[PDB]
Amino acid sequence: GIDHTSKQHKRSGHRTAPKSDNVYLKLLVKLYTFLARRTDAPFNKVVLKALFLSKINRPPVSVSRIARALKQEGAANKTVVVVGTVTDDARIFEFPKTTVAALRFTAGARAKIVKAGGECITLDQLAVRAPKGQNTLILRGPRNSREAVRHFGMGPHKGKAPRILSTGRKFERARGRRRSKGFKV
Amino acid sequence: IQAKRDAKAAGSYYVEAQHKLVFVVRIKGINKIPPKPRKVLQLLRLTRINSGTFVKVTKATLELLKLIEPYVAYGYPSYSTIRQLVYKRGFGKINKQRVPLSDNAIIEANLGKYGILSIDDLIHEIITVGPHFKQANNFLWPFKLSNPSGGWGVPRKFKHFIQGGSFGNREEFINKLVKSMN
Amino acid sequence: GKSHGYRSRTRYMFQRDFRKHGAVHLSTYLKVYKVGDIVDIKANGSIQKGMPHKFYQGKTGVVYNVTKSSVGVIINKMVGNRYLEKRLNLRVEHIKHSKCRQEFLERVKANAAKRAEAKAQGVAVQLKRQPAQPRESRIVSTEGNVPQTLAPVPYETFI
Amino acid sequence: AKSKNHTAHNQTRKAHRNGIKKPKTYKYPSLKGVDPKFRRNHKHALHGTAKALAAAKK
Amino acid sequence: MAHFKEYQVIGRRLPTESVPEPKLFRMRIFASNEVIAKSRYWYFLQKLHKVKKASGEIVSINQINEAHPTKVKNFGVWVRYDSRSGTHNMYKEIRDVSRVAAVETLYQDMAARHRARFRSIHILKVAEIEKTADVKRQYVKQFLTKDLKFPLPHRVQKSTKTFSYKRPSTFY
RNA sequence: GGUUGCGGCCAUAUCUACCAGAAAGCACCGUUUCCCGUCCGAUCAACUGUAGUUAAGCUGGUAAGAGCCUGACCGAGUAGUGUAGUGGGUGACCAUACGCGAAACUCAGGUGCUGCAAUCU
RNA sequence: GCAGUCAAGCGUUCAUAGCGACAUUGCUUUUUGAUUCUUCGAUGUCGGCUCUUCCUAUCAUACCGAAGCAGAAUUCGGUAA
RNA sequence: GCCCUGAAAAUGGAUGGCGCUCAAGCGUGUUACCUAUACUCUACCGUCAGGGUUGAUAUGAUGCCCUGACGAGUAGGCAGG
RNA sequence: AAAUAUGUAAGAAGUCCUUGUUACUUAAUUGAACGUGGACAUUUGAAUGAAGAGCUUUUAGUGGGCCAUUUUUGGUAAGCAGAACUGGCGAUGCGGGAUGAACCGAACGUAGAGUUAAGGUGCCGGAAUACACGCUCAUCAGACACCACAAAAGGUGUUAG
RNA sequence: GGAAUACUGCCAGCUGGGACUGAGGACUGCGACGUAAGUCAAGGAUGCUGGCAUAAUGGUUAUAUGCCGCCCGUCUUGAAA
Ligand SMILES: [Mg+2]
Ligand SMILES: [Mg+2]
Ligand SMILES: [Mg+2]
Ligand SMILES: [Mg+2]
Ligand SMILES: [Mg+2]
Ligand SMILES: [Mg+2]
Ligand SMILES: [Mg+2]
Ligand SMILES: [Mg+2]
Ligand SMILES: [Mg+2]
Ligand SMILES: [Mg+2]
Ligand SMILES: [Mg+2]
Ligand SMILES: [Mg+2]
Ligand SMILES: [Mg+2]
Ligand SMILES: [Mg+2]
Ligand SMILES: [Mg+2]
Ligand SMILES: [Mg+2]
Ligand SMILES: [Mg+2]
Ligand SMILES: [Mg+2]
Ligand SMILES: [Mg+2]
Ligand SMILES: [Mg+2]
Ligand SMILES: [Mg+2]
Ligand SMILES: [Mg+2]
Ligand SMILES: [Mg+2]
Ligand SMILES: [Mg+2]
Ligand SMILES: [Mg+2]
Ligand SMILES: [Mg+2]
Ligand SMILES: [Mg+2]
Ligand SMILES: [Mg+2]
Ligand SMILES: [Mg+2]
Ligand SMILES: [Mg+2]
Ligand SMILES: [Mg+2]
Ligand SMILES: [Mg+2]
Ligand SMILES: [Mg+2]
Ligand SMILES: [Mg+2]
Ligand SMILES: [Mg+2]
Ligand SMILES: [Mg+2]
Ligand SMILES: [Mg+2]
Ligand SMILES: [Mg+2]
Ligand SMILES: [Mg+2]
Ligand SMILES: [Mg+2]
Ligand SMILES: [Mg+2]
Ligand SMILES: [Mg+2]
Ligand SMILES: [Mg+2]
Ligand SMILES: [Mg+2]
Ligand SMILES: [Mg+2]
Ligand SMILES: [Mg+2]
Ligand SMILES: [Mg+2]
Ligand SMILES: [Mg+2]
Ligand SMILES: [Mg+2]
Ligand SMILES: [Mg+2]
Ligand SMILES: [Mg+2]
Ligand SMILES: [Mg+2]
Ligand SMILES: [Mg+2]
Ligand SMILES: [Mg+2]
Ligand SMILES: [Mg+2]
Ligand SMILES: [Mg+2]
Ligand SMILES: [Mg+2]
Ligand SMILES: [Mg+2]
Ligand SMILES: [Mg+2]
Ligand SMILES: [Mg+2]
Ligand SMILES: [Mg+2]
Ligand SMILES: [Mg+2]
Ligand SMILES: [Mg+2]
Ligand SMILES: [Mg+2]
Ligand SMILES: [Mg+2]
Ligand SMILES: [Mg+2]
Ligand SMILES: [Mg+2]
Ligand SMILES: [Mg+2]
Ligand SMILES: [Mg+2]
Ligand SMILES: [Mg+2]
Ligand SMILES: [Mg+2]
Repeated sequence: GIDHTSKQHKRSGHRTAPKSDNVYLKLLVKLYTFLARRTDAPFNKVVLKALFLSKINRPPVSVSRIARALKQEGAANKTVVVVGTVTDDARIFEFPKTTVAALRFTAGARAKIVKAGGECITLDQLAVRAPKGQNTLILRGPRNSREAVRHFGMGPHKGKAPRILSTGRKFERARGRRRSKGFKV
Repeated sequence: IQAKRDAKAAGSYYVEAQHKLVFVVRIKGINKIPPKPRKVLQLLRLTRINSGTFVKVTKATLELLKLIEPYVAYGYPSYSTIRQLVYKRGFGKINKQRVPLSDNAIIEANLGKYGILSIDDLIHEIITVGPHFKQANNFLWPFKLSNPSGGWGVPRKFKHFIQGGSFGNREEFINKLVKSMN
Repeated sequence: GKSHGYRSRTRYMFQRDFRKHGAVHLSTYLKVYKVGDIVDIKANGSIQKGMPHKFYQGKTGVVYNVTKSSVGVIINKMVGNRYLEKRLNLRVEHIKHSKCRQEFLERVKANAAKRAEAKAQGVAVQLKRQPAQPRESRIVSTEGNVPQTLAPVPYETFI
Repeated sequence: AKSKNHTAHNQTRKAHRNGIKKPKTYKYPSLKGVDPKFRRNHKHALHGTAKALAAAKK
Repeated sequence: MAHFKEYQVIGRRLPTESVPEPKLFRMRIFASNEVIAKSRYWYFLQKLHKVKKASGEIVSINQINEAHPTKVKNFGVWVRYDSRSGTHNMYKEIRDVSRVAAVETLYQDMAARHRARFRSIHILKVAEIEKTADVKRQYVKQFLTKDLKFPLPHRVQKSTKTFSYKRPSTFY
C-alpha cells in the first residue's frame, strides 16, 4: 500500500475537445490541433484551446472593443482575432479599416467592418495568412458581465445581488436591509 | 587508515569526521501512523514499506530522522552498497516519469547541467555529498527494495536496533540489511 | 449556566509580573511605530483601554494603521479550515517591536555589505544560511590527559 | 433519551481535507479602517504625483 | 546481548571557549556490538557525570580481546541489579576461559535465578581471582581440588531415526 | 572624580545600624510687605542669600548584617515529561531505548550602571 | 451475605480452648442498588403444587484432629454433597 | 526467584484440543525453518497523466502509437454500457 | 517553574542612492504615505518535499456514533456517565490473537516466481521432539500482550543473594 | 620475536545445482569482441529432437478428497442472532 499524497486517477479539470457537435467546428479544431502541435508559436496553442470553450467562456467581443483595441500604440495594422462571435455597436461612429478574424459576425458587425474598407475572415482563412499568428491581436470579451454572476457570493455584507424573481419595494427591502427594520444586511 | 595508525603511534586518538550521508529505509506499513512523523515520512519520499532514500546529514535533516525513527531503519552506506543500489535499482525522475538508468545518456540529459554525465558521476555526487546533492539525489526515484532475503535477524522489528533490532540508526550495519533487500 | 465572558480564563494571562506592578515605564510610550512594522502582542492588564482580546495574547502581526494612542495590527486568525484576517486596535502599552524582525533587517544590511566587498573583488559569496553541519576529523591528544576510566556505582540507600 | 453533548473529534481531519492554505496577500491592499484624514490628504498627494508625471508625456 | 564482546569506549565532552581539550573518560563495556557499546557508554556517562551525548563525542572504540583465552580462570563478578521490589548488590564467581564467556553466563544466571533481564543489570566489576582460595563461593571451589575427576551418569544418546531395533543403554 | 537640573533601565539601586564627607552645589536655615494657602506662614505662597549649620536630608565607607542580583559537574541528569515495545509486575507502579529536563538545597562572587546639560580644588 | 491478617482486650489466672475491639485484605452474586447492552410487528409478570438435577459456605449420618475434652452433654476444626 | 498455603457456586468441559515434568513449563541467549490480498521482478485488465502521428500514400483522428504511475469502500456523486 | 503543544520571521511586494507629490504632519524641505530616475539578478538571502499552482459555480449524503493508548471529571464501582489530542471501528476485506467490530501485522485490479510481517514450528497443523545455561514437582503445577482476575498474610520446600 | 587463524568488510574474481518467466515482432539505439572480413549473451527465445490421432490436450458437469464458507433483506455504535 501507498500513503498517497494526491487523489489517484484524478483527471485534469480541462476541456480537451469542444463540447459541440458542429462538424465545421471540429474541423477548425482539427486544423489548430495540427498547427499548435507542429509549430511553436504560442498563438496557435491558445486558439486551439479557445476553440473548446463553452458559450459563457466565449462572451462576445464587440465591434467597439475592437475599434479601441486598435488605438493601442503599434496596433492599428494588426489583425484582431476573436475566437467567438463579434457583435455590432451603434455607439462608435469612426470605425477604422483593419481585418478581423472571428468565428461569427452578426449582420451589422461585418457590415460596419466591411463598409470601413476592412475585411472579415474566418479562422482557417487566418490560419493560412498567419500560421504563426503574425500581427494577430487576440481579444476576449467581458466574462464577468453576465446577469448570472451578479448573484455569485450572495451573503450578508457581501454586497451582491439577491435571486429575486420580481423586484420593487415590498420585495426583500425591509427587515435586514435598513437599520430601521431589524438591521442592515 | 594511516591517520589512525599515526595518532596511535603518537599516543593520541584520530577521531573520524561525522558521517555526511545516510541511507534510509521505511520498514513500517502505511496505516496507524501519527500525523507528524507521517508527514516527515512523505517529505523524505518514503511513502511505502521498504522504499529507501539517501539523506544529507545536517541539523535540519537530523531532527527529521529523529521524528521518523520508529518507522525507519537507517545508517551509513558504503560505496559498494551505493554502487549496487544505483546500478541494479537506480531509476530517474523525468517529466514526472520513473525511468530506469539504462544508459548514461539519460543522466547527462538531466544532470549534465550540474556536471554528472554518467551513472558513477551520480554515485560520486552521492557518496561525497556536496554541491548538487539536492538535485542529483532528487533525480533518483525512491529505491523500491524487496524484503530482506535471509530475514531481519530479529524476533520483532519494531523495537530499536539497540533494543533487539530494526528501526533507528543501526549505523554501519545498515549495509548488510540493504544488501539483502537489494 | 456556563460562563464565557470577554476576559474569562485570563486570571494569570492579564496578571502583572511579580514585583513589576504599577506605573508602566516611559520606554513604552517613546517607541515609534510605522505601518508594515511587525509587532508582538502582550496585554498590559493595568492598561484596560485598548487591550487585545485574550486570544491574541502572544500572537504577532503587522501594523496597518497608526492612530493617536494606538496601532492597528493585522492578525491572521484560523477559524474553521481557512485563515481569516483580523483588524485589531491596540494601545501602545500592549505592543512590542519584534526582535526577530529587527535581526532580519540587520542581516539584510549585513548581506548587502558582504555582497559589496565580495563584488568589489569579483569573488563569490554564499549569502544564505547553511544549517549545522556534521563534524570534521579531529585528533585529541593524550598529554596531560590519560583517560580516567569510570565504572557503574553500587546501590546504596541513605535515610 | 440523553445523547452525546459535544466533541472536536475528527474536526481536524475535516479541516485538513482541502484546508488551511493562508489568506491571499496583495501589494496595494484594503484600506479598510485606515485613518480617514490620513487617507483624505493621501488622495491629493496621489492626484499630484500623477498630475506631475503628466509633465513628461504632453 | 548475543555473543558478547568487551569494548574500551573512550569519549570526552565537546571542546569549548574555556576548556579547549577537556578530560577523556574510559569505560569497559560488555555489549554485543559497537552501536550498543557506545550507547551504553552514554547511558552511564549521564548517570555519573552529567554529560549528554549531544554535548560530547566518542573519541575511540577498541575491542578488548582476552589475553589468555585458553587458560581456565576464576572470575569474581560484582553486580548491581533491579528486582520486582527493590534494587540490590551482588557478588558471584564464574569459572571460565575468558572474560566475555563469564559475562554471558552471568547474564544468563541473573535471568534464570532472579529473572533479571539485561536492562535491569549494571555490571560493576569483573576481575580474575589471582590467588586460589580467595575463591569464596563453593560452587566454584569444588572444582579446585587436586586430581579432580567425576563421571557423567545416565547418558542419553540422541537417536537419528525414529524407530530403533534395540532397547537403548545409558552407560557412559 | 564630586555636585546639580531633566532623565533611561527600575533593589547590584531596597532595608537596619554605625562612621565619614574637602570644594562647589544641594540642603537645612533668616523673614512675612507684597501675590497666595492654612485650625496652625508646619506644609503651600512670596521676600532676603542677608543671621546661621553640615545637625539632618544628601553622598560614600563599614557589616561571618536582612533583602536583592549573578554563577556552579551544589543538589541532579534527581523530579517532571515527548516518543517506542505482544517490556517487567496480580496491581499500585517500575525498568530499558531515542530525546528534553526543573525547583527546594549547597557553595561562590556581587551590592547601581548609564544618557543630555550646567558646574566645581 | 461469607472468609481472612493484626492482637488491644474477654476468658479466676492465661491474647488466640473458645472469642476478639480499633483498623485493614478479600470472596460471593439466593439481598438491595447503580447501569440501560439484549428483547416494546410481544421471551406469559408472585406464591404454591409436581418432579429432576446441580452447588457446598455441612444441619444429620461415616472417620478423624482440638478443648477451659473426668464422665455425660457440647463446642472448634479436617476428609466429606 | 520458582514452588506450597491463603483460593468457596451451581448441566459435564476446556493453556483452542490432545497431551507435556533435564517439558511440549518458567527466565535468557543463539541459529535454522513455516506463512498474508503487504514488499521485489514479470504478464494481462482498467484508470489517470504525459507525449508521438492522417505530407500524397485501401478498411477505425472521438482513432493508431510510445512512455510513467496508480486500483479498499457504506451513504452518496458522476461516467460508460 | 519544565516537557509536549503554540504566534511571527527567514527579502523582487526586496535593498540602497537621487528627489517628486500632498490640503496630512513638523519650529522647519521636518516627517508620513505614495512615486519618477539610477544601482544590485551566480547562493535573490536556511532545510526537505511539491505526484503542478491558483480559482469559480453548483449539488448529494450526514447532522444517534462507537473503540484503543495517553490526559482527565462524576461515581464504591460498572461491558457506567462525561470531556481532551491522535489513531481506529463505523464504510474494510486480508494474515495473526482457537473464538471475536475496535488489538498486532497489513489495507484489497486478474495472475506467476521470490521474500517477509505480526504470529508460530511435539501431534492436531505448514514449520528444529533445534542448540545452550539455569530454575520448577504442585494428593489445586504451569504454560505469553490487549484477555478473559486475584489480595493482606504466611512456609525449616528449593535456588541464588 | 616472527607467523598463522578467527571475526568483519571489499572484488566491475571464477564457478556448479534447482525454480518461474520468454512480454515484443523488418530495420533504426547503446555497445562489446575483433588487425580486418566479420562475430556477439549488445533496445524481451531460439535451436535440435520426439510424442498425439475412434488420441495428447482442453472446456463443462457430476462425484469424491484437502482446506475454507453462519441467512438474506433492514434499522443500527454493534445482527448469523
Ligand atoms: Mg447590465
Ligand atoms: Mg458594504
Ligand atoms: Mg542462507
Ligand atoms: Mg529461506
Ligand atoms: Mg542478533
Ligand atoms: Mg533480493
Ligand atoms: Mg464556569
Ligand atoms: Mg480566570
Ligand atoms: Mg514570565
Ligand atoms: Mg471605559
Ligand atoms: Mg432526547
Ligand atoms: Mg447513552
Ligand atoms: Mg448529536
Ligand atoms: Mg525497583
Ligand atoms: Mg538498571
Ligand atoms: Mg503675611
Ligand atoms: Mg518658614
Ligand atoms: Mg515655599
Ligand atoms: Mg537631595
Ligand atoms: Mg547579606
Ligand atoms: Mg522515579
Ligand atoms: Mg515518560
Ligand atoms: Mg507487536
Ligand atoms: Mg496479565
Ligand atoms: Mg518514572
Ligand atoms: Mg490460656
Ligand atoms: Mg487478660
Ligand atoms: Mg465464647
Ligand atoms: Mg434492563
Ligand atoms: Mg420479538
Ligand atoms: Mg417460551
Ligand atoms: Mg398467553
Ligand atoms: Mg468442603
Ligand atoms: Mg481429621
Ligand atoms: Mg487450662
Ligand atoms: Mg467435663
Ligand atoms: Mg448428661
Ligand atoms: Mg452440655
Ligand atoms: Mg472460626
Ligand atoms: Mg448426590
Ligand atoms: Mg472453603
Ligand atoms: Mg489455568
Ligand atoms: Mg508469572
Ligand atoms: Mg524457552
Ligand atoms: Mg526476550
Ligand atoms: Mg528463546
Ligand atoms: Mg496478487
Ligand atoms: Mg474502486
Ligand atoms: Mg504549525
Ligand atoms: Mg454540499
Ligand atoms: Mg447540505
Ligand atoms: Mg444539512
Ligand atoms: Mg497519544
Ligand atoms: Mg488504535
Ligand atoms: Mg450507520
Ligand atoms: Mg481493516
Ligand atoms: Mg486468546
Ligand atoms: Mg504499535
Ligand atoms: Mg514471536
Ligand atoms: Mg485435535
Ligand atoms: Mg509439520
Ligand atoms: Mg510429594
Ligand atoms: Mg503486562
Ligand atoms: Mg523462600
Ligand atoms: Mg564477489
Ligand atoms: Mg513473442
Ligand atoms: Mg478430459
Ligand atoms: Mg469452518
Ligand atoms: Mg438470501
Ligand atoms: Mg439498539
Ligand atoms: Mg443481517
